[PDB]
Amino acid sequence: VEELLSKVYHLENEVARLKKLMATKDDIANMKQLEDKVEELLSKVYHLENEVARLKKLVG
Amino acid sequence: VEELLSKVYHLENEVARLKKLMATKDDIANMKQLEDKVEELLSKVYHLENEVARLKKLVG
Amino acid sequence: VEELLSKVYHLENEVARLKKLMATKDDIANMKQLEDKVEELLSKVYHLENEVARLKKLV
Repeated sequence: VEELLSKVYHLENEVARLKKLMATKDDIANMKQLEDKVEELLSKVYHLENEVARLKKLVG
Repeated sequence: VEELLSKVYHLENEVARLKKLMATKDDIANMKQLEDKVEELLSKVYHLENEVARLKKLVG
Repeated sequence: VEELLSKVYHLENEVARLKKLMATKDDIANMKQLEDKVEELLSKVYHLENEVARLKKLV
């Protein structure tokens, strides 16, 4: 019982500490939209590069 | 005591597991930094697309 | 013994709540990939801005 009382006090402290620093699902709720925007940027930059390359040849 | 011993044992395993699997507030800070970079990029790319369109018209 | 079982009961409830609300390392596993792509995008957009400025001047 002396052991079990100390262990519970340890767990209490451990739970409050990890609760303080744990990321929640709410915190990362935006992740899919962030990924989408990176994907959008990859495409738009690719197409911009192609257009700029064509323009660089036309201007000469 | 027989219950406590069993319950505390499982609780310790669960808490250890949570600590290992969890993402943290530091990861959230990093996500927010990335969001800020992406937002800047979206703005820059929009402006670039507008300039390129103007140049395409004027070169033609 | 009874008060310990009470505190353990509350703790089990707290842990179950945390387990359901937890975001995990596997969940954000794509974060480093996005970070790498974004660093490359920053570089590419820098170069695009430079080339567009040069073309604007020329035109």
